[PDB]
Amino acid sequence: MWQQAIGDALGITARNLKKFGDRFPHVSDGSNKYVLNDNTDWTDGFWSGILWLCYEYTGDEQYREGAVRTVASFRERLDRFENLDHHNIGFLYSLSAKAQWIVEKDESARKLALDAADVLMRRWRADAGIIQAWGPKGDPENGGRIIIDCLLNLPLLLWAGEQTGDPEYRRVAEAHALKSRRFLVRGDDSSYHTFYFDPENGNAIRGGTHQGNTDGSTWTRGQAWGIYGFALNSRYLGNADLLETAKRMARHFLARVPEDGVVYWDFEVPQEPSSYRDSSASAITACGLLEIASQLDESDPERQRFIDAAKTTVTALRDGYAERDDGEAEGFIRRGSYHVRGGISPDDYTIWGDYYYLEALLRLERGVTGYWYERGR
Ligand SMILES: CC(=O)N[C@@H]1[C@@H](O[C@@H]2OC(C(=O)O)=C[C@H](O)[C@H]2O)[C@H](O)[C@@H](CO)O[C@@H]1O
Repeated sequence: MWQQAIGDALGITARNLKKFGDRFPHVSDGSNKYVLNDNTDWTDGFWSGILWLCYEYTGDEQYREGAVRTVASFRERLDRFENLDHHNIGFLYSLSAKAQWIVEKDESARKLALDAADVLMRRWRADAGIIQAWGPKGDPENGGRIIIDCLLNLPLLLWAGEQTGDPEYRRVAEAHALKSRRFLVRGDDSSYHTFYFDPENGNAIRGGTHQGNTDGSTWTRGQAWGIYGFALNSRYLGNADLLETAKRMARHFLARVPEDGVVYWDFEVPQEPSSYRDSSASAITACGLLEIASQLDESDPERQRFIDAAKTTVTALRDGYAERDDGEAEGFIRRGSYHVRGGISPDDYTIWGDYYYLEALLRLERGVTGYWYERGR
């Protein structure tokens, strides 16, 4: 039921590794070809994650070799602090270094992940009680701004805390998760993309976005980050409130899935065929649904409902958005959107969309849960 979908991803990935060399895919821009970078963006870890997933599925060393090479690249990136002045250190190092530790217990990889966690820890702003999303400390406009995607960067910190025994990691992570729950999540179970607080005292200012249609709309990838993010933090923290929030956001998302099963870029714009989609939001949500289900009691009827929703989502992606390995295509699923409002790759491959699509497939076919936490954690 999932073997052919995975087959195409494996073939595309093998072809990509040879063509990309040491470079990393980010997004496409109007074609079936990925635009590459020299490990300088916030998405490079997704490539590493894809390679590790392919390796876990096949046992084929070609994927391992590629992943190991990206890990070496990340060692270099960390040691010269290249473009790491943001909270996406988790996206970058959980899926590469921590991933290798999870896959084969590589000690050097574990150390690299820990070193990265250390850097991310310094993004914490005591006076605001939040992890600064972007920019340097005291940034005039982003000094007290949190983004919902930060929830997916907390796993690196939580994992490091359990590895070192240092309670500060869990302390800042839970504080940030709870603050996110109170101010980023809305009363109708939708969510704001970002939220601003007074850098001095941490007072709540306003919710807003530069990506969603409007400050009060519902950017689908944002909602998706919330679904998977809150579920990942709930697992680590054993916090029933965060799990409940993940479920609430999931139901809100599911109630607004269009006819073909894959979401538009924002729930509050006309849900019309000519509008941009965001297949990556659906891929992320598929993973979040499975993560939520994995935390529910087997006697909870909603558990299977979420598992079925995830399967339906992956099937919808496979049927109407997945690329077949035709020897040319470089992405797994079409129609992801990076920055619609900015006109940046609004109908393209997104490496994160590809990673989550594959993670969902590996979860369904092999029970492989990605690299957000230890297997059995
Ligand atoms: C916020 C930041 O540090 N940089 C901005 C980008 O923020 C990233 O956005 C996304 C996303 O699109 O899903 C995920 C990451 O968690 C988040 O840090 C933002 O995407 C771009 C515009 O697309 O502006 C900044 O680079």
